[PDB]
Amino acid sequence: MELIKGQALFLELDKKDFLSLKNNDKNIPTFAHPKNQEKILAIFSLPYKNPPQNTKLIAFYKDKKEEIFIKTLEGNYKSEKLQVENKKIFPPKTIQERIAKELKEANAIYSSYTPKALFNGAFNIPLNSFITSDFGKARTFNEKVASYHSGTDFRAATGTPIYAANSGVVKIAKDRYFAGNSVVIDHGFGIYSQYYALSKIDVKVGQKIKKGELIGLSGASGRVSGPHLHFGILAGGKQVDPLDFVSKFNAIFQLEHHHHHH
Ligand SMILES: [Zn+2]
Repeated sequence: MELIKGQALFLELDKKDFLSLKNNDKNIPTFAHPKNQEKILAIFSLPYKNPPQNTKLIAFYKDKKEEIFIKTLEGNYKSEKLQVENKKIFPPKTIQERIAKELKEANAIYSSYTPKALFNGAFNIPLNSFITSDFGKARTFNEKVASYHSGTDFRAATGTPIYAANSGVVKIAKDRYFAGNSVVIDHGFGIYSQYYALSKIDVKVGQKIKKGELIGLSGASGRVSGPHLHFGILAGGKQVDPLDFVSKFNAIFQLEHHHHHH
C-alpha cells in the first residue's frame, strides 16, 4: 500500500488467531472494526519529517505471519525554500528549560495508551469556520524539510467559542511554550486532538468532555499571523494531517455512538 508522509491510515486485519502487530520490534495496538466482526483495525502514521522510504509491518498469528508493505509518498504539500538554512535558534536558558520540561510531559502523555473508545461516533469540526492555513506547509533548506505546520488553522475572531471535536478525557489544559494556552484531549486508541493559541481555557486536566462541549475561547490576537484556532491531531504516535485523519476516522466510526460510563 501507499501513504503520504504526515498522514495516518487505518490498516485492516483478520481477527481470528491474531496475536500482535509489529514494526521492527515496536508493537502497534489493535482495536475492533465496528462494522465487520471478523476484522480488527490499527492506526499507522508516517512522520512528516525524514520518514522512511518504505515500511514493512508484520502481523503475527498463531501459526503464520502476514507482511504489510507501505510505500511512503511525498504528497503535494505546499513548500518554500528557506533561504537562511541556519535554522538553529538559541532560546534563553530559562526558555530552553521550560520547553524541555513540557516536551518530557507531552511525550509521556501521548504514550499512555487508552485501550478503549472514549469518542462518540464521528469527529465534528471544533468550530464552524474555515481553514486559513492548512497542515503540512513546509520550509525546506537545500531539499530536506526543516520545518512544517503540524496542525491546521481556522479563522476565528479573538474570543470565538471552541468545542471538543469528539468526546474524551482532557490531558493538557495550560499555558505551554509555542502552543500558548492549550487543550489536549485523549479520545482513546492513541488518538489525541489539540487546541492551541487559546485566549481562555474552560476545562481542567482529567475532566470528561463531551463532543461539542465548550473547551475554551479562541485567541492568538498577537501571533505572527493574527487570531485563529490551531487544531491538531496526534495518532499513531505522530502529528498527522487532521482533516485527512478526521475524514478517514469518520468513514469507519460515524455510525457508532458512546456516552461516558466511567
Ligand atoms: Zn497553526
